[PDB]
Amino acid sequence: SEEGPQVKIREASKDNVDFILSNVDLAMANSLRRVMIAEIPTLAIDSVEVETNTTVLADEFIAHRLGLIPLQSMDIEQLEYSRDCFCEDHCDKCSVVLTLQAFGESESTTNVYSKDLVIVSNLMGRNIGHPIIQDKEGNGVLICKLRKGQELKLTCVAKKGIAKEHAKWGPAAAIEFEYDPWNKLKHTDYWYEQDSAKEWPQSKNCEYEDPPNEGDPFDYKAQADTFYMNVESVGSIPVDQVVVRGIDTLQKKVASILLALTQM
Amino acid sequence: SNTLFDDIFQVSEVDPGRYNKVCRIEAASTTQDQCKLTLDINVELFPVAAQDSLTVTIASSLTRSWRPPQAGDRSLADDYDYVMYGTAYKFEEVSKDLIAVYYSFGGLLMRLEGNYRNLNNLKQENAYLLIRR
Amino acid sequence: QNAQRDAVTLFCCLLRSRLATRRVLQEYRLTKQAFDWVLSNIEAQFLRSVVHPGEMVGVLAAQSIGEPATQMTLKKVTSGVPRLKEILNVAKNMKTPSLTVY
Amino acid sequence: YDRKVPSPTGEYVKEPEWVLETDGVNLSEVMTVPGIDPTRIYTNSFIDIMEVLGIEAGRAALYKEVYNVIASDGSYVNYRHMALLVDVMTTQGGLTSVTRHGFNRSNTGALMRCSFEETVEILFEAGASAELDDCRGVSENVILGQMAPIGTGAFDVMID
Amino acid sequence: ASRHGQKGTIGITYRREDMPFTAEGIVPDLIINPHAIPSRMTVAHLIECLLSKVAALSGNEGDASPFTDITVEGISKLLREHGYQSRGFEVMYNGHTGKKLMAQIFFGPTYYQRLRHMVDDKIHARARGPMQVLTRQPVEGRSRDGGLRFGEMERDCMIAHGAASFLKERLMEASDAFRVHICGICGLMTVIAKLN
Amino acid sequence: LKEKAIPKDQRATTPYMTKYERARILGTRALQISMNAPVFVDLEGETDPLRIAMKELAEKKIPLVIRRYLPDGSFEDWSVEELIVD
Amino acid sequence: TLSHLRRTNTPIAKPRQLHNTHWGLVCPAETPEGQACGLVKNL
Amino acid sequence: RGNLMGKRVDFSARTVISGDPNLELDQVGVPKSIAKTLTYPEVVTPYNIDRLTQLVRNGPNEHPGAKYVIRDSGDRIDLRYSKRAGDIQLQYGWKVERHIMDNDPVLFNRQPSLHKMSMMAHRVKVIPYSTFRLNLSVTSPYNADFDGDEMNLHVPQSEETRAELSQLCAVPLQIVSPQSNKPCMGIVQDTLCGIRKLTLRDTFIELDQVLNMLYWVPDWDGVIPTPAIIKPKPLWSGKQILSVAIPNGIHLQRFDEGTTLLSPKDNGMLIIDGQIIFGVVEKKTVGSSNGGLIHVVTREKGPQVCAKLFGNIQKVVNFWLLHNGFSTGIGDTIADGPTMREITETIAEAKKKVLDVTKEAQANLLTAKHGMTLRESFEDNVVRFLNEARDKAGRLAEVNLKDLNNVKQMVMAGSKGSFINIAQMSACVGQQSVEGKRIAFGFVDRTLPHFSKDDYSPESKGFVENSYLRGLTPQEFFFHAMGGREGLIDTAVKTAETGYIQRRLVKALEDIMVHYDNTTRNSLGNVIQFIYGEDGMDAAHIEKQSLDTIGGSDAAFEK
Amino acid sequence: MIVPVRCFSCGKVVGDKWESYLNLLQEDELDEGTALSRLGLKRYCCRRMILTHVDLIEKFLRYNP
Amino acid sequence: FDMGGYFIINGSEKVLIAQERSAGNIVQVFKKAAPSPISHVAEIRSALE
Amino acid sequence: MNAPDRFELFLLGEGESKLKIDPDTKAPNAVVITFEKEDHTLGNLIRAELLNDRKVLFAAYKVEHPFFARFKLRIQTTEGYDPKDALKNACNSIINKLGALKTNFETEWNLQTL
Amino acid sequence: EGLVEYIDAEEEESILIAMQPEDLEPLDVDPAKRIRVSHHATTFTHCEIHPSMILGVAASIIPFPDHNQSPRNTYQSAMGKQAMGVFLTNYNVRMDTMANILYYPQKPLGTTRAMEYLKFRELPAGQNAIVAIACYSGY
RNA sequence: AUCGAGAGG
Ligand SMILES: Nc1ncnc2c1ncn2[C@@H]1O[C@H](COP(=O)(O)CP(=O)(O)OP(=O)(O)O)[C@@H](O)[C@H]1O
Ligand SMILES: [Mg+2]
Ligand SMILES: [Zn+2]
Ligand SMILES: [Zn+2]
Ligand SMILES: [Zn+2]
Repeated sequence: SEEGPQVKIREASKDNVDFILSNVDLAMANSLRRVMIAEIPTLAIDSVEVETNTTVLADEFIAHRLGLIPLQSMDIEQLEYSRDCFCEDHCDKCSVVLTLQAFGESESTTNVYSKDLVIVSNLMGRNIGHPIIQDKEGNGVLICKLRKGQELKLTCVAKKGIAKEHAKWGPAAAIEFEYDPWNKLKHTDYWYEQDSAKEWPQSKNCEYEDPPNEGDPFDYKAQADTFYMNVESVGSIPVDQVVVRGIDTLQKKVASILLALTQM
Repeated sequence: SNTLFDDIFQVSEVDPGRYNKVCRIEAASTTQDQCKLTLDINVELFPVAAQDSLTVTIASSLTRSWRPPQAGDRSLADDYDYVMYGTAYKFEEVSKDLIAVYYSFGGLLMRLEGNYRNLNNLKQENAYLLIRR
Repeated sequence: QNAQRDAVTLFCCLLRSRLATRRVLQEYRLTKQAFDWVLSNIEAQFLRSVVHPGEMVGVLAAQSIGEPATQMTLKKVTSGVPRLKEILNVAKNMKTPSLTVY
Repeated sequence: YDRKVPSPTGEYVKEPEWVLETDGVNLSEVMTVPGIDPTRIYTNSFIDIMEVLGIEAGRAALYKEVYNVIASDGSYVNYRHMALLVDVMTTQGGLTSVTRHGFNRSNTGALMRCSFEETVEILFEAGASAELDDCRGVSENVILGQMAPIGTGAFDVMID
Repeated sequence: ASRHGQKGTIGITYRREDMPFTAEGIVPDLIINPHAIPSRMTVAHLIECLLSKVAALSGNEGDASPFTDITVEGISKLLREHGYQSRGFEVMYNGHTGKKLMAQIFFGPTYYQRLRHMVDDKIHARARGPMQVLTRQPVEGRSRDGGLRFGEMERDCMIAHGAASFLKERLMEASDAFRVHICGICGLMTVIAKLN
Repeated sequence: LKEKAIPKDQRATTPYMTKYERARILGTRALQISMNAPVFVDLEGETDPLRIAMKELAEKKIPLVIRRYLPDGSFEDWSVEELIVD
Repeated sequence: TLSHLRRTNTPIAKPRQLHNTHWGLVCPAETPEGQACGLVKNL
Repeated sequence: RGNLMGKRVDFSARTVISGDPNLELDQVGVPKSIAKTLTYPEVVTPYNIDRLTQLVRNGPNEHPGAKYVIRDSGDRIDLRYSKRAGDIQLQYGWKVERHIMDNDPVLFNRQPSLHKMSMMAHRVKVIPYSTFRLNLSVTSPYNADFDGDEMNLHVPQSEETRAELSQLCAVPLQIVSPQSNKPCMGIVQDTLCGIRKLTLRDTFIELDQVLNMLYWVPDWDGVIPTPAIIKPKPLWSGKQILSVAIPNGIHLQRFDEGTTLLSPKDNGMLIIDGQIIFGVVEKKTVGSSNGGLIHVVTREKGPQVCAKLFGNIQKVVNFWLLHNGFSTGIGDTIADGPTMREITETIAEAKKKVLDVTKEAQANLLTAKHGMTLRESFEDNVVRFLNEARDKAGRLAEVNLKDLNNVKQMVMAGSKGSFINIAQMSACVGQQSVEGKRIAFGFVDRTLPHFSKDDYSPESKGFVENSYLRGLTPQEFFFHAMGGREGLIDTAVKTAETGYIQRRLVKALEDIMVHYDNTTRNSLGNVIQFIYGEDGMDAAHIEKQSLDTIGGSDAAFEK
Repeated sequence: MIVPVRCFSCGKVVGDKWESYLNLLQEDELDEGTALSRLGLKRYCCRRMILTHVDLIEKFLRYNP
Repeated sequence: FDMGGYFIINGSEKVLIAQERSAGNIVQVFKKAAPSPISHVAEIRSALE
Repeated sequence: MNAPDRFELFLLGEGESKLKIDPDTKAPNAVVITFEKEDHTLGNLIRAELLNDRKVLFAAYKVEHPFFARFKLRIQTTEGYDPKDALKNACNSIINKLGALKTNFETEWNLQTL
Repeated sequence: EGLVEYIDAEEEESILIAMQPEDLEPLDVDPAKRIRVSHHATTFTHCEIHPSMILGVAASIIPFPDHNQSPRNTYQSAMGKQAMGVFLTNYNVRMDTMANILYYPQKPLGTTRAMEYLKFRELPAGQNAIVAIACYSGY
């Protein structure tokens, strides 16, 4: 297709994507996964006011719990950072307000799942704030447990942020990364007990590259060209957009330098 | 700024002295029975087989920052397939009308022993090395 | 002046031995300009090496013995800190007296 | 014992010799014995050597033992430091030890003496004999918070 | 600390993207220096990473009870059954660059204990604060926002340097300086003081 | 008791300035410099009183003399400009 | 909490060293280090 | 002893310490809240006042600020709450108690203070965390470890006082130590482990790594070195780029027991004028040693270049080690199966020796050695018999450890390790000792109630055949713990006894200073020595050098 | 004292899986290893978040107020 | 999970540390000091149960 | 307590320009750029793409402290080649490769059926 | 029923104890196992319940203390009394002067068999952190 | 403020 880096997708799913980068300089592959982890923005709870807390847990405990809750950030580009808006504290174009209240009416253990979050903000028709639920029963994240006679009443303001400021805005869980399966460019020196090949197992990516010939010498001038990556997303952003918005966030960082140079 | 030495050597001994990408080489000048040579060789770049014959050269040139090949516009000063740069740290007077020279190519060591090159290989930083097929 | 000659006697022995006439010309190959500089350096560098009046050499000495003793922690004789406690608290009742006879 | 000795050619060579290691010490009557060299006999009891061979011979005996504990651990200390300590014990004609009654009974100022041990009693007898402390010691000026004659404080500063 | 005398404070917090990573994307929660191992010979710490690594993968408990016939070889047979290198080594990549690490890293889970010593409970600073009444010196302890002890041991060290004015400064201006009057006939502090 | 000094001839103490009189000199200068005393070198933009005294010392324009007392009570005055600095 | 309840104090002839007779009765290692080590033992 | 010769002081601080590889040697990492709390009186002047008005304007809330202003009248102005904190007219002669700021002299100390090297001046470097950052290679003189240790800090209050720190007590000045006439600070434990890995002849560096490695040196002159390897690929040895940190005019000569000018094992060290010729760098070259690199640079170039030298080596080698990486696993303790079979053979071979010599003593056929009991002679043999088994098993393992073994690599560079640790970890921990002897019969004629009486076997008396890798038996564990307890008592005793010894020496020689003529005297003036050290030198400016006249034949002398 | 939301190392959310994890052990009579594998915790850093977890909250609920 | 074994004085939980003493009413023999005039001693510490 | 606010890792402070530029002393056509509020994401990609240019002589970056998010980048190029232009070609080459990557991924993703 | 006795330190001297019940019984052997000294006694009166009981409560927590140096086990036993964890379930009710509770404690992946009677799995004092041994930076 | 304990390196 287009000249430059190539992508051949091995596998894909709702929250997993497995693909092969081709004709890419290594620094781009690393710089991609760094921004893909901790600079692609996403909305998650960054403020909490607790009316009543009769639970075992402390409020700040419950507050930290709410921070790591997966909230939808598909249309997060249409939302704005609270520090950027002109509101007094938080407007409806920068903040999404959630409410949560549950009482132990049942004469048994009453849980507080993530589905019990209720949105009290004008959404303005964007796919924002809906808490992610992959739980089969639809409950989602188990936040807290309640006895009889216990209740919890709090309000959650969900703002927009970057995972560098706090890991709760993390859009992706874990990116798999292996570029040389046979170590044919000798970038790592193997630790061996009897035989390096017999102790260390074959990587799964070894099936997708050419086995070396020890009779041939070491290709000195060769460089890393083909990369094997697998991205996993928690759900706040679908997998395709995790990498894509990660690519785009990289461009926006580069252009700011290009723009700043024009200013000088 | 021309060549300081030229000869052909046949290797007598090659050993991996507790190294994996470097061997120590032991050769003597062919068509000569009083001049021999020791040198450290990066085997991974140039595999040196036993009982091989290799053309060897030394130049005074061909300070200032080393720049990359630059599209090869600057033509190489070598039709050879192996090159190194170092410094002579001492010249040894084995006997009268006999001499041996010690070279260090960034830790890779060389010992060239002979007689004839008396008016050559002065105490100077520049020491290039060539090896042909 | 004799205290001066006594205080430098060992160093001059090193000086004459290394700056011997056969050694300078056959081993060092020193030229007149080079030789005078070596003479220049030695005089100053020696004069720099002389101790400075006012230095509290005792407290330095006491500490200089103190730190290694603190590191001391572990053919049968009194050794280490117990022996050191003897030497300082001069011990009539030496735990391990011995006489080396030649 | 191993030993290096001058060979007739001049270089040193290993010249082994038999040596008698002892348990127990009475030096006065073992050096006056035939078949031994009374110029090389030695004790690890420097206090006997001080009694028999004079105080200055005990000095080198004192150093060699102090040296032995350091080098047995493998450590190195320069000669001047141990020798300073040694000569301090030796200079008073005897083996003035580093303890509350060994050295701390000198003619030094009482404030200098009262800071180590037996504090109150030193000042008592100092008030009894009415000794005049010259405040030339460091501890006297540390007590008084004055610039002690220490390096920077060893001299005065004046103008043209 | 771990359960084997492996004390140690945090020197830096690195973000996950700065942290080195395995091929499976797993990242370390914590990094210990390898030099702490040889001198202290805490081999049980080394074995704990091995057994705990197999326990998480296997979904079974790890039996580190003493005086058992539990061998590192038997564990390594299990771990290599689960695809990882038998001796706990794992290929790791640099986080800053993505270039492979020349040294394969010993990687695994290990029980670690957050110890009772936090820093902000120990931080203490003072500049001319409260003073005791009798000594006229600064009060003792950080709890009362007191002063640090410039002890005799430290006084010796300043003498070794020769810093005479500093030694006086710590001993006069830093604490309990005072002005007294003395009579020239009887050199005692019994002068009638009518200063103004 | 009085005038127990020694003239410049028959001065026996070290001509080289010890680090202990230097640090006292540099500190004593930087102290009075800190209190708006005159500066006698054309400073090259340096504003640290200690940095002044160091460069003010290299030009030897410091009107101070070192009274080096001796254990008998005698003493030798040594001018800073004649004192050596290595 | 458990370790404080199984604790032993010994006032003030080589007590601090782990004794042979301590086999099975006292923990060989659980004892506060530094000052007054070995006098204080845990069962 | 506690309120006059030592006392509480103002302008002091204390905080948990940790080390920064990207920090200079003479600096100190001071937290902001410490910098906010500590203050230095700086009298106003025409060239500082433009800085001071802004400092007062900042206020003590945020740094660089100030907390107080002292008018000429005498009354103190408090900036935390005052009506005139916003508008101030700084008259000349006024004092401003400004915040502690960057590159100021402070006294950095760690108790216990047995050293001048334990209270050294430092350059203030305000940092955004509440830990005392210090350079990684200033551990040894303080004996600081980042396992929880805390340190102290003091702040001068006058110009002369500031000078004494920078001109007498500075870290660069104490780099050479009068104690042991050698340096006290060296490259330790990562730079040391890495500089050996870096300097290997097998270690080669590609261009991209070199340019970053080259830039990391702060004093790089922009001179790209001509690569050691050319046309097949432009490569650099670790020796190549590492020599860029070494200043010109440095000359190093060292041969060690296997060393020609050719050095087939790359032993020894040859360095010519800011470039190294051959030899792996290790602790002898770059540690606190007599003929070490630090001793040379401090002597010729000076303390400043030597103080800068530390950081330049650190920043390069920490960088290369960061991207090369280093670890230590548990597979590094395992030896060959065939090696293990030889190990247990070596143990059982010494076991039969013990049994046989025991039989010799049982039949009263043992010749009594002179001066000792037959039993003492019996114990003496078996102690030596088992130590040889422990030592032979360790060297039988140390031979088996390949070059890649990371435990061996730390030993080979001398970073942290010894041969004995290898023996105990892999082959056999050895024989326990209580009070100089084997484990005694605490129980009646037996060490433990699982042995029959009058058992003098290796196991019964406290020999541990197994290794830490192999694992100790129940009895071995109690014996091993029995030996360990004495080590803890000995450690508590040695620390306690030595602290007394040090104080006694200090209070005895506290008045001894070299007077203006080199007469070593006390307060009264009693001549300890007539020349300090009998030559009048300072121990720092002193190096061990050979006098070739002493040795050698009378014939070789003549020629 | 309650099921952590996400793994500290991966960051993958794990709070939804605790209730399901327990039902797999008791209702299905499974073992712990296959339970974590059924839930999708394929990396061991995630596994030790739930396998090692001790749900102390049930003890806290027993207190009456 | 509280195991007990403590007292509650002024609301602060106090523990009695087990105290160690050499047993009473048993006979022991001690080799006394070489400079001591007596060379041996047999001690029993007598106290009623 | 003393820790900085965690937004300082990307938010430019008061008067802190994103790029500061300074000439290298004792070096021809050599300049160093003080990137602010940036980590190894930018430095490594600029440097490794600069190295692909054949008219550039030197390119390397360093984080003088992992505390602060900032790094220094120095470049040296041929005479008649301002490093600003060498920087710009690398950046534009990066964005073109990234934009080419984005389109190829979307093509392969939309092809993929799940 | 007379199947277990209470042995004093003094009564210990008159008896013979067996370490393992495999010591009362009548080549190919695993090389990796520890070297058990073959028992050389027959007059056994008692057998040890399990040698693990020589250690206290805190030393029981240490995993593989047999494979560790003796001082280290002493050090840890002092630090486990400083390790933050849930000290009691009624921590919210009591009003202790100081209390420190871990957010998400977890049982260790390597457990002594003696832990179950200390309720350590039920009341842990640390977390199974993912630990790497490496020199990444110089921190 | 006196004494007391447990802990830090
Ligand atoms: N030759 C050596 N040089 C420097 N450190 C060494 C060393 N040998 C061992 N070490 C390290 O120093 C440590 C000593 O610490 P410990 O034995 O636990 C008591 P400490 O922490 O040193 O207290 P202390 O500093 O007051 O003496 C050893 O554990 C080891 O890691
Ligand atoms: Mg420490
Ligand atoms: Zn808004
Ligand atoms: Zn009067
Ligand atoms: Zn995870």
